[PDB]
Amino acid sequence: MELTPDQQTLLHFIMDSYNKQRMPQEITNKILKEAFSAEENFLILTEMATNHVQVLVEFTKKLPGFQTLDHEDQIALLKGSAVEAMFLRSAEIFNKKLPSGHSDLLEARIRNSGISDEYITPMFSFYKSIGELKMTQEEYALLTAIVILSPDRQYIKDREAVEKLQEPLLDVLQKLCKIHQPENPQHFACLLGRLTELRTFNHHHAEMLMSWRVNDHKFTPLLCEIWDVQ
Amino acid sequence: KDHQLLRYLLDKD
Ligand SMILES: O=C(O)c1ccc(NC(=O)[C@H](C2CCCCC2)n2c(-c3ccc(Cl)cc3)nc3cc(F)c(F)cc32)c(F)c1
Repeated sequence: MELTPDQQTLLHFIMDSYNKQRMPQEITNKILKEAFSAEENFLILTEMATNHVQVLVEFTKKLPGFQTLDHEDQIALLKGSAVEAMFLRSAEIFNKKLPSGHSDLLEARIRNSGISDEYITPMFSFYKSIGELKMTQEEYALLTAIVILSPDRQYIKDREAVEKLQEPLLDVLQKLCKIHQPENPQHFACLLGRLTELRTFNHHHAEMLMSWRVNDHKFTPLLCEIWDVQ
Repeated sequence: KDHQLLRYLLDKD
């Protein structure tokens, strides 16, 4: 029931790789510091989102077995998860404990960042649904890896190969859940339940960037490739 | 091609 030695090695390795990410405080200190125009915020979004993809590619290449997968399946997994991984990381940063009234301010800042009204509620409803589960850093790290190695994506040719890589991560995560929350025997299942709501953010990701309240929507070549914009 | 940059980041190193 307790993490095996193989599971403890897997977990610590996923944690190290996950830890190579931009410090949350860097992101929130800036948003809180002062109010920016919808234009300055659109630019902050594109630079953060370009850096997020670059780090995600490095995190993914380190996942045990990912490099043994067919090359075309490797691109399909990365392309299929990149936007979901971005919102999951945004949800993590959003629910990090801040000084009194700071998350209120962070929330007011994001609300008036330039994003369209139609996307506000679903986004904050998702970030809130995430904050309700009170996830640990190990849970965020494992859930990101599970999101990336989803064998039920589109354009995946060899699904059973992906399943084989995702299963040990699900098993470690399940054990952590049955420890971090013995009183919530539904914790593992709700974490998996959130993954379904996250897929809904895929439906309109391109439109979320396009409807931002700016006169022009300039993106980087890499973002154009990942999000489905030009 | 279609995911030229993504293919590069994955195939470098
Ligand atoms: O690499 C990383 O570790 C990383 C972390 C966070 C982000 N995300 C962002 O920068 C944007 C800002 C970007 C500047 C404007 C405010 C939102 N962001 C979004 C959002 C809103 C809309 C869309 Cl379409 C995507 C994301 N939700 C947020 C909730 C927050 F608590 C927060 F702090 C930032 C948040 C990221 F890109 C990368």
